[PDB]
Amino acid sequence: VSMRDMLKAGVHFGHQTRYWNPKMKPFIFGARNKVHIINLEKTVPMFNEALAELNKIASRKGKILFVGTKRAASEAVKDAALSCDQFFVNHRWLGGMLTNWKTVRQSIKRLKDLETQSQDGTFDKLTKKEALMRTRELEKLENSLGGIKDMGGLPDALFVIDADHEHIAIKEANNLGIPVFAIVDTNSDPDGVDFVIPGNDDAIRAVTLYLGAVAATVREGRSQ
Amino acid sequence: PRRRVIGQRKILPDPKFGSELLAKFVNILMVDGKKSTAESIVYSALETLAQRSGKSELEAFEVALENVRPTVEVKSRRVGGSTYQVPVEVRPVRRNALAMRWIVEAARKRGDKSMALRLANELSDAAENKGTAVKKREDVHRMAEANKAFA
Amino acid sequence: PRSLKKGPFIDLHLLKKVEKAVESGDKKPLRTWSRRSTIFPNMIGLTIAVHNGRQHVPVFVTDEMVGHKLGEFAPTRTYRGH
Amino acid sequence: QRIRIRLKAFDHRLIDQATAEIVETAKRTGAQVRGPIPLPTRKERFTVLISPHVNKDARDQYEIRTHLRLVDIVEPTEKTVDALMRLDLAAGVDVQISL
Amino acid sequence: GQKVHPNGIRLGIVKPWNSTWFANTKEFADNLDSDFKVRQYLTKELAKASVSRIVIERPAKSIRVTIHTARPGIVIGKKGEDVEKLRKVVADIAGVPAQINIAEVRKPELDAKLVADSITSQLERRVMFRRAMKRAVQNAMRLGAKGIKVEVSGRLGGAEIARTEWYREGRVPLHTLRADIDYNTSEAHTTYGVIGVKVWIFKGEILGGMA
Amino acid sequence: AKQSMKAREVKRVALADKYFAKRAELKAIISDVNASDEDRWNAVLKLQTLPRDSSPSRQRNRCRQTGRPHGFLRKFGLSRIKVREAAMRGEIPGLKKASW
Amino acid sequence: ARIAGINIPDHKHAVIALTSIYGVGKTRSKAILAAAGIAEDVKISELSEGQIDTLRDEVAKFVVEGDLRREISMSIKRLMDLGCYRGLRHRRGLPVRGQRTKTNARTRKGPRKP
Amino acid sequence: NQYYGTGRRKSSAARVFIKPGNGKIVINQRSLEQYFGRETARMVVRQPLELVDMVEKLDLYITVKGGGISGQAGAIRHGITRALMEYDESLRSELRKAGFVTRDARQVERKKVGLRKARRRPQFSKR
RNA sequence: CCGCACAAGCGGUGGAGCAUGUGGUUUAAUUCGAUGCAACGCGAAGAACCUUACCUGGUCUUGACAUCCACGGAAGUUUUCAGAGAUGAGAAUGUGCCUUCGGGAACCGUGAGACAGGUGCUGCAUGGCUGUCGUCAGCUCGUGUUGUGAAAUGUUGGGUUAAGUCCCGCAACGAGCGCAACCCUUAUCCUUUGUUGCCAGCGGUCCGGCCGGGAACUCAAAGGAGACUGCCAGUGAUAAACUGGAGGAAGGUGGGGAUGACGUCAAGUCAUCAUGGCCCUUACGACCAGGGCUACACACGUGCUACAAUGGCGCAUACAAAGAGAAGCGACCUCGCGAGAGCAAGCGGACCUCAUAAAGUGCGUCGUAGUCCGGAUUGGAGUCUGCAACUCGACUCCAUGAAGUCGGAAUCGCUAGUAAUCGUGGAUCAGAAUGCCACGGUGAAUACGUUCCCGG
Ligand SMILES: [Mg+2]
Ligand SMILES: [Mg+2]
Ligand SMILES: [Mg+2]
Ligand SMILES: [Mg+2]
Ligand SMILES: [Mg+2]
Ligand SMILES: [Mg+2]
Ligand SMILES: [Mg+2]
Ligand SMILES: [Mg+2]
Ligand SMILES: [Mg+2]
Ligand SMILES: [Mg+2]
Ligand SMILES: [Mg+2]
Ligand SMILES: [Mg+2]
Ligand SMILES: [Mg+2]
Ligand SMILES: [Mg+2]
Ligand SMILES: [Mg+2]
Ligand SMILES: [Mg+2]
Ligand SMILES: [Mg+2]
Ligand SMILES: [Mg+2]
Ligand SMILES: [Mg+2]
Ligand SMILES: [Mg+2]
Ligand SMILES: [Mg+2]
Ligand SMILES: [Mg+2]
Ligand SMILES: [Zn+2]
Repeated sequence: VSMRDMLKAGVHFGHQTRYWNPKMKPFIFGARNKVHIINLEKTVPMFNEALAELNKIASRKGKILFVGTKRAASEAVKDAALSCDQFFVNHRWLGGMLTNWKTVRQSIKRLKDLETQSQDGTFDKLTKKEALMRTRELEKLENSLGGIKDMGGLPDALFVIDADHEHIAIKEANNLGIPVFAIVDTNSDPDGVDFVIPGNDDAIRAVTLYLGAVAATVREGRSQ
Repeated sequence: PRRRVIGQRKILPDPKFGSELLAKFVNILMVDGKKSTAESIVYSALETLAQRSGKSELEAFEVALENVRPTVEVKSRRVGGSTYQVPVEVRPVRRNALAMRWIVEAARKRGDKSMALRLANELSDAAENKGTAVKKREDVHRMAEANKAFA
Repeated sequence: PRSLKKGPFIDLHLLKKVEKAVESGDKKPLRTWSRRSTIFPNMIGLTIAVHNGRQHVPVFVTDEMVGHKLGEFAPTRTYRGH
Repeated sequence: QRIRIRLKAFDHRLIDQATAEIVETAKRTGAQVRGPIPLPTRKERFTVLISPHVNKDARDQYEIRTHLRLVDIVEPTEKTVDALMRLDLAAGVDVQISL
Repeated sequence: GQKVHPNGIRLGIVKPWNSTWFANTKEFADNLDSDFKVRQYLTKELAKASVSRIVIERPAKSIRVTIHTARPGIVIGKKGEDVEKLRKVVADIAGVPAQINIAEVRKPELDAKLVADSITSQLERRVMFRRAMKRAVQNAMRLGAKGIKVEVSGRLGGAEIARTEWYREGRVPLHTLRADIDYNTSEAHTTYGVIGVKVWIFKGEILGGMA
Repeated sequence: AKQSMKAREVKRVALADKYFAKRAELKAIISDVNASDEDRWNAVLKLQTLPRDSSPSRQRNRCRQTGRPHGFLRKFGLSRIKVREAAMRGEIPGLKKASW
Repeated sequence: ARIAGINIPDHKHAVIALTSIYGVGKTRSKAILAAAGIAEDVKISELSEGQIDTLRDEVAKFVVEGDLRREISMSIKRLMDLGCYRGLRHRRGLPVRGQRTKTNARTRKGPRKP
Repeated sequence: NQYYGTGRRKSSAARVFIKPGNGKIVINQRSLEQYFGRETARMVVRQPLELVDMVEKLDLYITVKGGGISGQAGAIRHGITRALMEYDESLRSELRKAGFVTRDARQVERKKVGLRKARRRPQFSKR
């Protein structure tokens, strides 16, 4: 992504000067209208160097977890993961999604069992109310673990939108040593992101730019 | 009824007079589910109410009802912390129901050698504002108005 | 009450004893556990002890007593008030 | 001139299996079977205390539902009653063949 | 907090009876009296043959009793000569020509009777009850169960007080009628007294009634 | 209960059994009209001489399994107690808890 | 009227008026009436001597009034002096037909005591 | 053509013959009026026919054993309504808003253990 | 925040009579346990004998019941005397069977000890079973995270639900035992099915579905469909849900059951049984007869019937369901006022019988009274069952006609087919229901509310 490509999308935009985090000073161009302005001169090379690492991970058969819980951007992140055959979390992050992997696997098994059971049959054997209740549970599990049913094991890389909002995920990752790739607004604490991208995390246009560029490079890394 | 407000079930009207207020009235006169003997009494009373007490029986029924139905009530609660004789006003359905109660037991306290005779006689005397349950209706407006000092 | 068709009930050992007594003239007041049997015109001028649970109680049977059973003369309970 | 086969049992399952078997057997002899007639099942109720001592109020209620069926053949031919004597059934069922 | 016999309620639903003959009232009491007596005689006899289930069904002209055990050859002895003599003693104790037959059990640690009685036997061996019931549940769940519960009550290890305890593992849904819950009870006569043992095994759900 | 009672009952049954014919015919004689009015008399006399514990009314239903008189269920011939466990285990065929 | 009795029948239906006679219940009453063949609804009024005589004669057929009380009195009396058990209970004024002396025997017992 | 009443109710029993071209009611081979000694019964049964005002357009012949008077009356009322719908198919809404196809299931209660009556508890004495 | 907790109501209880339990006292003994809620129509689903364990007395000692050893006898039947019977005392009759001839089976008796026997003690030694809190919604764990750790979190908050029910918030995520639901039954429609059930349309009828005849309807019972907040609108974070509407037999877990978490009270039961331990053993064991449990100055609880014209009585006349039955249910006919009897049909029962529902309805009657209300109590005489109705049964008939005229303080139960009233059946049982458990008929009032009451 080129600085012009970002700037038109508005990547330079930030939170209010009232709400910023201390470690973000190096990445901040300045202030206008009491608004923090992010410096694309740092943003572009760091994003490119992160894309290099993401391409490397995906080119060694890496499993990638796209992470974002914004109600606006949930579907964008889900489609972003689907466009590169990867795994995602688009609904509220659940504590222990990575650290409590065994429980998630048991929940994955129940979701797999319910979908297999409906195809196999025995719903007719169940009472119509009972069969409907089983369908409701299957729908709820599909809404929740739709992205990670096929992750199989712990992912090899994480992509995070608004790292401050998803702070539990990054704490878990660091506890596991799983690398964190994150779009970091001025209000976030950048310590947990090993490849940090400072940029707007709310705006739909810039978020979609991040996701599309990452997914293009991930498909490229897969293709070899 | 701490969770739902429940009252009377939806009554069905007395067929031969098409109205339900009389159906409620006989549900007041009922004793041990013996509808038949009850409604017999209400009819045998409204008849001679019509004759010896001026015509239009289905109508004089309620004109007496008005002469006996009270307006002021008292629901003495611990609204101020203890027993205090508080005057209040109660919605009309409870009002006409209690009016029915007042007239019916008043009927049960006249004897008159016949039950329908008692009912008719007292209901007429009510339509004249000179009777038995009307005495305590004036008395209920004495009692609901006697200790209105503090609610 | 006993049905008329069956007739008055008496146990045979009382029959033996009373007929022996009558043929044998006045005899010792005979002893019995049978409150059941009824009084007959035979047992007249006799006296007889019936076993109340505590002890046998003598009764000089007379005529108007006929028909009634023995047990109506041996009160099987004691009481004097409080 | 008739052969009435009245069956009693304890579960509709076995009673109906037996009826099916016997009527198809009638169809083996070309009989004139009456398709099985369910009759009122009887319910023996039993209310019984459970606490050995003191608690009469505590109780339990069991019940025997004896199911009943009626089958008939209107033309008694030997070729029927032979197989009608070749019948094997579960111990749960009671049969009443009556000319 | 007293429960209800988990076997009884699931009768007809998923649990068949242990006696399937039919009769009228005239011959009813004595009928179950007879089959009770044969049950008792048998349970005295084959105590070493790991017997679990015993069902009496009586055809109109004969009676036939069936045995589910884990020690088939034991019951059969040789040429069923012990089986044949049992057939004789039952035919006379039932006063009807009998015909006994056995249907062994494959998962002896997976039915409630065998495990409960093994427990109570080891209890008579004065082994430690705790490790005992633990081995029980371990073998059970290991073998492929879905739930096991054991409960031992009364004067544990000879304690001068009745320390009733229990253990649960897996899943045992007691309020779900359609659930396959095998359940049984047995008893140990210690020097110090008598101690009760209850056992539940849940092999999962079945769908579609008794069939 | 006390096996004395169980044996007492079985003996009562044996008695009231063997004497059945004599009881029946003497019953006939006493009941029927046209008796000689002493044939009836001597008949009631000879009757009361028979073993007192030969009247069937002397018998008392007793739980066969536990020898208890109360709680008897004529249909199963058991106490109200023994029938319960006998059911829950599944011996009484077709028996089950009702709900209706 | 007198009707050969100390008591006088009330002015009511004949069956009610004649039940006033002691020892005469309803069955006995209508037995008298049909025995005289007199209707049921007549009062002691509207019934001249021509029928009163018939009534008196037909009722004199049954022991009534003073004679009856004496008879029952003698029954009870000889019961007591028989020394018979029920005669005893009559002397002690308690129920004689096998009721409860534990509780609620007050009918014969009478009023209450602490 | 043929339009029938046949009413059971809480295990009541009654049979009825409805037919266009004349209006009359006869019960149990007895005339309607002399049978249902309580008029309210003749009312509750005539109510659906009077509501549609077809009283004199089709006659009924009933005969009733099983159930009590009021139950039988309700049963034959519901049966009349069944038949009216059976007949014109047009009276669905009118009749339902009259509340006649309700088919109430208000039954008696299985008398429950330790209770004087079903839903009636013995008079326990605190004191 | 909940609960028939209060309020709102209906009906009671507390007064009377009686039935039943209990405690007290008496007794020869008045068997034993059950003791606030959660004992007191409780164990007992049924004490005349029996039961029965309790008293008086009569008895017995390897024994009433079991195994062993012997020794003898068929086994038995019928019959006599004494006795109150237990029992003794007999006399006759039979004296058999498999036997390879010894015996065995068979019982029966005698002896012999090993032994039986105990409703004797301890539910504070126990198992089992059960109540209770409470059908209350809770109770926990794995894993994770946090903390040095004890631990916390989950499970809290925001809502919402009958519900730890659901939803969002939420380092928790999941789960388990619960809740729910799978089970029964009930309310609507579809399957064969027509018998002993049915009778629409057909023919006859004696008018009786009775009889041809029908298979439709009712049913009967198998299998099924059906309701899901599914639909619309509102409300609400759009969340969950809630309100309303539509449709529909059925609407918001449709109704009612069954179903009782972890635990709580050394709760109850050693007299159901089982059982540690102690205690009895010519006796705390065993047998018989009679007696008691049914006792009268009392007290307490539970009930029944009442006190009346919404009534009583007569007359007619209606109007159900669910059951039971072969030492049984027992029709019809006769007899009896009746309780009943005789005769004897049918029925192991969709067939026959119990067994004709009562309240209702129609007419007349009574005129407000201790009454034609009430029926207690006594008198007299019967009936049935049962060896046997004195103690101490049920029922009929005649006669008698108490107290009672709505019941202090106090208190109870009930939210719909409920309450209240009316009958019906059953278990137990020779007989002995006002109890218990079911069945239907008729069929209400009221619930503003959560201030309080109590409890949670
Ligand atoms: Mg229970
Ligand atoms: Mg014993
Ligand atoms: Mg008896
Ligand atoms: Mg009389
Ligand atoms: Mg109130
Ligand atoms: Mg009282
Ligand atoms: Mg006692
Ligand atoms: Mg004791
Ligand atoms: Mg009770
Ligand atoms: Mg005795
Ligand atoms: Mg205890
Ligand atoms: Mg909350
Ligand atoms: Mg949470
Ligand atoms: Mg549930
Ligand atoms: Mg539903
Ligand atoms: Mg709706
Ligand atoms: Mg204790
Ligand atoms: Mg105790
Ligand atoms: Mg007693
Ligand atoms: Mg039957
Ligand atoms: Mg009277
Ligand atoms: Mg009812
Ligand atoms: Zn941001």
